[PDB]
Amino acid sequence: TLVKQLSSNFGAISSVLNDILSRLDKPEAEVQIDRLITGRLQSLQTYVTQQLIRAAEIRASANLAATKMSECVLGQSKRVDFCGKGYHLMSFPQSAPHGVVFLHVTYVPAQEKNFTTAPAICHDGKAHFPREGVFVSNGTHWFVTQRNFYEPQIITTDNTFVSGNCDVVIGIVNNTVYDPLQPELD
Amino acid sequence: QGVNCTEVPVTWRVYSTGSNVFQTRAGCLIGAEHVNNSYECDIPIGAGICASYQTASQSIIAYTMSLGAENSVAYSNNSIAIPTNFTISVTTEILPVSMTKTSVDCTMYICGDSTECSNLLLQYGSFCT
Amino acid sequence: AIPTNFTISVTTEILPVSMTKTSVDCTMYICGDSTECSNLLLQYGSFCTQLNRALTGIAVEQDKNTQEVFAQVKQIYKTPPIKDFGGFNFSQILPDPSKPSKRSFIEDLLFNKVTKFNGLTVLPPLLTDEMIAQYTSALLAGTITSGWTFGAGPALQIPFAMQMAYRFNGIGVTQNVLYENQKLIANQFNSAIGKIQDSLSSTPSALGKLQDVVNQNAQALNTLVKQLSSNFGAISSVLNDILSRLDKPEAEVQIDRLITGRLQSLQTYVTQQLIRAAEIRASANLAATKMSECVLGQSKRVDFCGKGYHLMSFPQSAPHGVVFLHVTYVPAQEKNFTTAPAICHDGKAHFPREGVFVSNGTHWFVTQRNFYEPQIITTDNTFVSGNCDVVIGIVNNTVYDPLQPELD
Ligand SMILES: CC(=O)N[C@@H]1[C@@H](O)[C@H](O)[C@@H](CO)O[C@H]1O
Ligand SMILES: CC(=O)N[C@@H]1[C@@H](O)[C@H](O)[C@@H](CO)O[C@H]1O
Ligand SMILES: CC(=O)N[C@@H]1[C@@H](O)[C@H](O)[C@@H](CO)O[C@H]1O
Ligand SMILES: CC(=O)N[C@@H]1[C@@H](O)[C@H](O)[C@@H](CO)O[C@H]1O
Ligand SMILES: CC(=O)N[C@@H]1[C@@H](O)[C@H](O)[C@@H](CO)O[C@H]1O
Ligand SMILES: CC(=O)N[C@@H]1[C@@H](O)[C@H](O)[C@@H](CO)O[C@H]1O
Ligand SMILES: CC(=O)N[C@@H]1[C@@H](O)[C@H](O)[C@@H](CO)O[C@H]1O
Ligand SMILES: CC(=O)N[C@@H]1[C@@H](O)[C@H](O)[C@@H](CO)O[C@H]1O
Ligand SMILES: CC(=O)N[C@@H]1[C@@H](O)[C@H](O)[C@@H](CO)O[C@H]1O
Ligand SMILES: CC(=O)N[C@@H]1[C@@H](O)[C@H](O)[C@@H](CO)O[C@H]1O
Ligand SMILES: CC(=O)N[C@@H]1[C@@H](O)[C@H](O)[C@@H](CO)O[C@H]1O
Ligand SMILES: CC(=O)N[C@@H]1[C@@H](O)[C@H](O)[C@@H](CO)O[C@H]1O
Ligand SMILES: *[C@@H]1O[C@H](CO)[C@@H](O)[C@H](O)[C@H]1NC(C)=O
Repeated sequence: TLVKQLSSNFGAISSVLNDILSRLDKPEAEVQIDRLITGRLQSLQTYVTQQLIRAAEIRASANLAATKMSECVLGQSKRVDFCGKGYHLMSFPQSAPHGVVFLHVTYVPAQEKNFTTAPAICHDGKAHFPREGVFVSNGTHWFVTQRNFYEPQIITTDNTFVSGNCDVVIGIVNNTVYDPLQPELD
Repeated sequence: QGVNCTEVPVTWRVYSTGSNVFQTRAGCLIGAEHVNNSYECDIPIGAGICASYQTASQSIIAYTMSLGAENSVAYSNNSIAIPTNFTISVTTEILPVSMTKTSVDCTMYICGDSTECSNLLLQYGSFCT
Repeated sequence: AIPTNFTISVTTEILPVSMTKTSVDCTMYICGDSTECSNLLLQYGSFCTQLNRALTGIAVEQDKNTQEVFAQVKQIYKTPPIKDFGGFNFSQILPDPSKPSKRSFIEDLLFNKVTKFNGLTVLPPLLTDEMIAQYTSALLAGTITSGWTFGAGPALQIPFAMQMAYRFNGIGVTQNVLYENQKLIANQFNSAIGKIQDSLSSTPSALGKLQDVVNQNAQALNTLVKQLSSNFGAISSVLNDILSRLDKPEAEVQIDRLITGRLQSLQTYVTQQLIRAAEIRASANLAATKMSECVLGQSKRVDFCGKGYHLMSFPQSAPHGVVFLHVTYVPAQEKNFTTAPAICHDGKAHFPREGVFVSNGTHWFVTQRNFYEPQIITTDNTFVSGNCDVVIGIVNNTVYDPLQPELD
């Protein structure tokens, strides 16, 4: 666009300076030239202004790319959807002609099952809460499992902690919590 | 755009015909067949209206777009869903980092080799700088 | 100092997302329907084309901005017909099904508080207010019924009270604190929402950030139109008056002066719109970031999304932007306790596990930071490393071994 503007002839008799100078006696040529200078100077100013604005767009992108490099390649980000959909594990950069390409490796949950749950287990009047897991049931037995992957464990005193009584908890269920030392102590 | 279907008489007037005329908030749409079936956004028109080519006998249709499949979570006070498996997904994210670096000799652009022109460009002070 | 109580605070964050999709017909603005003026305008090359493209590009971005902020959910999730979230009432932020155009109560307020052309036209957005409301309600339904799981992959249902318990763990406060205070927490939450209604309705500047965008664009156009009457060094600002009065060779001079002035005025307008568009785009990028990190998950970034420790965020639509209701945990009613980095017992240095040692003046306990729930100091909530002669602030006490009485 910038180059083509040179042929515009911005109100002048000709877009070509040599034709203006050849055809005219000079006093008029200066006027015809001023018209071309004004238009051509305006064209450069237009070009540069747009380049400054576009440069800002790229700068912002580069700052984002640099941020991603630091947080997704040189570490493991916990920012949701910052480094791909799913739970971020790692990423690998690849170069590109005028930019960077990130390959984001994420963990995505699949094949969920529906379990019955509860906030706590009532054992001998004590409210047992899970440690780093959730209480689930298959309709019969209750188990405790890590929230993000079904891997049911027996509910024991090593998988829970005790706070208060069982009257305060809204949806507590009755069950037995196993003490691993019971068969060794008695 | 912004034109009522009452206007646009039946350069060219080939596509000013009737039958296939649909009034949208975006303007008068001619040549597309409006349907009551929603679909994903294809060619956006505006105000929820999109168009697509349906091969339905290989013709352009207009519709109100769907925002995605409907779903309902089986929520209860005692039901939890837990994944038993997982997949490792790899996605690609593309970001631009830099532009082509250019510079322009303002005198060469404006005046070139014309001395009679470069002597007038001096009257514009520092603009070139 | 350790908190003994807490409050649930809900605050509003207002962000612009998009501008009115304004477009200007360069040729018409400058020349109207004058043939002579149009022919002269052609002598200025591509300037007209560039201006038309610049404004077109902005309009496209305005839809892109909206799409990135709101369309972050693959499916449109609905809430159950029976709303039971453990005492938490979301009826003021969820759509009212009896009125099939809503736009929940809070959204309804936002849309009420915010408040003949020459080549100048306005295009509608691709996403209508109803569609935005549907995306927003989908996000709320997901957030409420499946926590953040729907933002990672499949939506996995979970009881709301349990969801909150997980969000408390993210604060550093043990689950039992929520379950033993569930009624209190739900009540504080519900009251906080009621306060939002009054805050938005009462304060006229609450949505100023959105109104400012509207006002700036309105001024830009009012200015652009007024420039048509400037008469930039011509006998008349009206092209028809020039053409009806002067002969060709003289009219051209007067017209060229108006073309230069009007073209310059339009270029000025467009340049500013590109700069303003960049500001709005940056805002949209921030809003989209917050949507992902505050609504589709639990952010750990300080003061990123409300003061206090982040729990939840509930999006609400607005005319040209998004409103976030940030729910945070704020510590309250702290007490002064005596502390120590370690306890000396039988020459051993005992350090706390995920807690702090405190004293009430006579007895030492292990407490939870950000809440205060003193436990007996035992081998189950402490660990041993090194001897007692290294730690500077170490105090002498007894660590209870819970197995001792089982054996003896
Ligand atoms: C993944 C799945 O099947 N979830 C089912 C749901 O489809 C059904 O509507 C609901 C009521 O029976 O029970 C859930 O466990
Ligand atoms: C309803 C059901 O599946 N119950 C089974 C039970 O029969 C089995 O003995 C136990 C083994 O841990 O696991 C439970 O989930
Ligand atoms: C933990 C919990 O709230 N369980 C509720 C129970 O309180 C309620 O009485 C019943 C309907 O009558 O529905 C259950 O899901
Ligand atoms: C959910 C449940 O089983 N609750 C039982 C309650 O029915 C019983 O009456 C009480 C002993 O009197 O012990 C509770 O654990
Ligand atoms: C100027 C004009 O034609 N306005 C039309 C009106 O005549 C028509 O009855 C109405 C139907 O919705 O739509 C308006 O845009
Ligand atoms: C909801 C609705 O109005 N559906 C009608 C459909 O019953 C009719 O067969 C069709 C004819 O083209 O037009 C649709 O708009
Ligand atoms: C426990 C289980 O079902 N694992 C399945 C495996 O059997 C299957 O062959 C594979 C295919 O990708 O996907 C895994 O999640
Ligand atoms: C232990 C304690 O003081 N809890 C107070 C409660 O008594 C008070 O009613 C409520 C505000 O209504 O704020 C809680 O922090
Ligand atoms: C502040 C608040 O949430 N008030 C709601 C009220 O508008 C609603 O009608 C009622 C229905 O149970 O539940 C209350 O919690
Ligand atoms: C939470 C608390 O008790 N703060 C008190 C403070 O009010 C008092 O001015 C200062 C001097 O005695 O001692 C602090 O422990
Ligand atoms: C943690 C600790 O060691 N605090 C002691 C403080 O009790 C004592 O009063 C002060 C000297 O006056 O020296 C500090 O190092
Ligand atoms: C300031 C102080 O009381 N220091 C005593 C130290 O003299 C004693 O030897 C040790 C037990 O061996 O217990 C420390 O608390
Ligand atoms: C410290 O807590 C214990 C708890 O049993 C209590 O008996 C004791 O009186 C308290 N001391 C002070 C100074 O409050």
